[PDB]
Amino acid sequence: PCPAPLLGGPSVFLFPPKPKDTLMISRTPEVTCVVVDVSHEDPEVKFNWYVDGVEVHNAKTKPREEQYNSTYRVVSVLTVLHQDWLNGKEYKCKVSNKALPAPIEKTISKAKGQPREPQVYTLPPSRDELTKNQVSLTCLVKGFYPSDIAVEWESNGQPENNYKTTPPVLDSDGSFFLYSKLTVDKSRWQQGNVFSCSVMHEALHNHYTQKSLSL
Amino acid sequence: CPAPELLGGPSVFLFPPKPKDTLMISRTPEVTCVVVDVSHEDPEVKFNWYVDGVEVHNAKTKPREEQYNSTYRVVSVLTVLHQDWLNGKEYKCKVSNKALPAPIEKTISKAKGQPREPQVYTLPPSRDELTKNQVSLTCLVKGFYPSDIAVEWESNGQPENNYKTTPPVLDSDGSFFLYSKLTVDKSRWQQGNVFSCSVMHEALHNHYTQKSLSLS
Amino acid sequence: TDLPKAVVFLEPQWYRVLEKDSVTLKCQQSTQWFHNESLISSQASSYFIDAATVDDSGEYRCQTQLSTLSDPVQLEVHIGWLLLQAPRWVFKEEDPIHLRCHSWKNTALHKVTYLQNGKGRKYFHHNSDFYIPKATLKDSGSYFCRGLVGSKNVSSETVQITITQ
Ligand SMILES: *[C@@H]1O[C@H](CO)[C@@H](O[C@@H]2O[C@H](CO)[C@@H](O[C@@H]3O[C@H](CO[C@H]4O[C@H](CO)[C@@H](O)[C@H](O)[C@@H]4O[C@@H]4O[C@H](CO)[C@@H](O[C@@H]5O[C@H](CO)[C@H](O)[C@H](O)[C@H]5O)[C@H](O)[C@H]4NC(C)=O)[C@@H](O)[C@H](O[C@H]4O[C@H](CO)[C@@H](O)[C@H](O)[C@@H]4O[C@@H]4O[C@H](CO)[C@@H](O)[C@H](O)[C@H]4NC(C)=O)[C@@H]3O)[C@H](O)[C@H]2NC(C)=O)[C@H](O)[C@H]1NC(C)=O
Ligand SMILES: *[C@@H]1O[C@H](CO)[C@@H](O[C@@H]2O[C@H](CO)[C@@H](O[C@@H]3O[C@H](CO[C@H]4O[C@H](CO)[C@@H](O)[C@H](O)[C@@H]4O[C@@H]4O[C@H](CO)[C@@H](O[C@@H]5O[C@H](CO)[C@H](O)[C@H](O)[C@H]5O)[C@H](O)[C@H]4NC(C)=O)[C@@H](O)[C@H](O[C@H]4O[C@H](CO)[C@@H](O)[C@H](O)[C@@H]4O[C@@H]4O[C@H](CO)[C@@H](O)[C@H](O)[C@H]4NC(C)=O)[C@@H]3O)[C@H](O)[C@H]2NC(C)=O)[C@H](O)[C@H]1NC(C)=O
Ligand code: NA
Ligand code: NA
Ligand code: NA
Ligand code: NA
Ligand code: NA
Ligand code: NA
Ligand code: NA
Ligand code: NA
Ligand code: NA
Repeated sequence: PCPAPLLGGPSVFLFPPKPKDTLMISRTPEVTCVVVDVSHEDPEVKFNWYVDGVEVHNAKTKPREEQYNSTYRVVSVLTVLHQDWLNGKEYKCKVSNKALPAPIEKTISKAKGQPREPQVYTLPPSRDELTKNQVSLTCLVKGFYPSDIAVEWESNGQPENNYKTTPPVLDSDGSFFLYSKLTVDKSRWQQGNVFSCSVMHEALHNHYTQKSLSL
Repeated sequence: CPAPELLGGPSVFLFPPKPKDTLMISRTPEVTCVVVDVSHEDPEVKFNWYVDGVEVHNAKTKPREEQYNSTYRVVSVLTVLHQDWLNGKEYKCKVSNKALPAPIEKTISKAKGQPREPQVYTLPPSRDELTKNQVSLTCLVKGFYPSDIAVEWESNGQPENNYKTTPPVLDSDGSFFLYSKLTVDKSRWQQGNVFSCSVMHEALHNHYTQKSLSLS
Repeated sequence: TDLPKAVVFLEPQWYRVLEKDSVTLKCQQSTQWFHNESLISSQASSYFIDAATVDDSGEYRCQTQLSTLSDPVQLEVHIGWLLLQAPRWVFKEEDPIHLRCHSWKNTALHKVTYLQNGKGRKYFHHNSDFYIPKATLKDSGSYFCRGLVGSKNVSSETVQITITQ
């Protein structure tokens, strides 16, 4: 297959919903079609949206905004049904503008391939780290496919957000893993506080599991 | 395929040596200058190399390789001294080609920033995993700068093969961290074998440290 | 020495050019040409530089049979992808400002921006000249242009525009 690219007009980028939005029913997932490099001379952009080739009419197009570089950017947002997205339907965005010799079409859908359930394991701090002021709580998330996932940490009630998560790494068996690291003051760990790693993924039962870790 | 318009002419990408190559004297670190979008019409490529502005002559230019898109790719490789690279010398590849108005110059050197020593922590399998036929031995390596690092594993002092290591992640204090995971058959763990996470980094004493892990 | 002063004119009017540009120096019939004070052409009225190279830069002067040695013209031949040209760099309030983003060998240049003090002033899908009809004080500052030659992103060195009061 040969690469056929295009030259000197507006460009289009189509972005998927966030994983957490498709996976928790009360959240609102969105596909986003962004048009950049719109001139002042031909600023008007038209969007047509399709879900598996059938045109839909519920998309919210925003006003155009002039960028720092003096081009216009325009964004159209389409609300998706959770089940549509997870059943693999294709969302197409078609963009029309007078500086395009023809409309630009982009298509996006959920990652293909056989899903694999994540296995989620929490690991306490190394004995050798307890000599520091701050300690590291580890959540290992392995065996998952596709790579789309959300991992978050919580402490008692609330979200703990002094953590960082690695990207997904392709493992030797063709599934993915990642690690997430929560840093907490050693006193909070030694006083018996319960820390929980929450994971959301399409191949968990109810798209959710939670593992906790205490002293 | 149809040969495309390359109005821009060539492009040049310049790659550092591998972290392990600069840290082990038995290995040979290289800088790699890669020239892409070389045309059939103007195929000739010249290379000039400089170390802190001093031209050097010990680069090895590999021969043209045609690509699937009907462009040439050309690679020049310069061996560097471990200590030159680690002390911050600048390597410049200059790439001449008649489709360009001027030669392209890229320069690379190691990450600047105050070095910081990796703290290395081994973590056994979660109790929950122990119900599986394979288990996961974890090595956390945190607090290090620069991001250039290499990690390996051993069992009773002989190298293991089935491990994967994450890319380095920027932590909240501007240092880096990563985890490395080795997968072993549960029996190897329960049998009391001694595993090791080995870490190589410029801020470690002798560029090396080993941390062990096993069951009691 | 009781005569008039001759004058050098360039076509096109760009005093700053790229290599491989054509330039034509003209003198307003035995017409002599001077380049860095060395004599170049004995009689011809215009001096054609077909494919400019860095050595063509410098001071040009001329005289004719019945006129005196001209004031000098500095010609500047640059090396690179992009050169931002203007008839001059000093404008008074309400003067037109004409800027050209000139590519090497007139290579086609798409997604072009002219910037003023680091910020977008004008974008074009295909290369065009930037005309400001009526200069104000707000047009003063450093300018450059940039764009894509194929998929390669290229930009010009900066140039200073002063607006006078
Ligand atoms: C003038 O000024 C403009 C600057 O404003 C400038 O516009 C930029 O132009 C760039 C092109 O020149 C364009 O570059 C692309 O960037 C892509 C990533 O964009 C995200 O990340 C950027 C930061 O890295 C952000 O700045 C962007 O805004 C964007 O951020 C994301 O935005 C989406 C939608 O808003 C958002 O998702 C939505 O979030 C909401 C809540 O906000 C909900 O969660 C919704 O549910 C959800 O839908 C994201 O959260 C948000 N993420 C953030 C902020 O992090 C990048 O992907 C592009 O790269 C691909 O294409 C290029 C071709 O140019 C390839 O070279 C490259 O290989 C990439 O290839 C892709 O790889 C994919 C997988 O890896 C593969 O699947 C694809 O097939 C493949 N793509 C293709 C096409 O084949 C690209 O670099 C940039 O986004 C523009 N910026 C903005 C702000 O619009 C303009 O260029 C300037 N003009 C001139 C003349 O100078
Ligand atoms: C026709 O076909 C051609 C063949 O594919 C095609 O060529 C490609 O052109 C691309 C540009 O269009 C080019 O893309 C760049 O890729 C960079 C990464 O390249 C590495 O990884 C790729 C896979 O991800 C491989 O395909 C590459 O070959 C390359 O792999 C590396 O190879 C080296 C050298 O051999 C190796 O190091 C050496 O390893 C050996 C072992 O063999 C020894 O150990 C030596 O000691 C050691 O030196 C690496 O390990 C190996 N890595 C891997 C992972 O395999 C990427 O860095 C580039 O990104 C920059 O440029 C774009 C602009 O295009 C920016 O948008 C981007 O952010 C990056 O640039 C930033 O901004 C500056 C401007 O460039 C830059 O100065 C900054 O530093 C930078 N900022 C950062 C990094 O934060 C870029 O995407 C691709 O490599 C080409 N493929 C090749 C050469 O195979 C050509 O385009 C086609 N023509 C058409 C369609 O017209
Ligand atoms: Na437009
Ligand atoms: Na889908
Ligand atoms: Na730890
Ligand atoms: Na830990
Ligand atoms: Na605790
Ligand atoms: Na260096
Ligand atoms: Na484990
Ligand atoms: Na583990
Ligand atoms: Na053991």
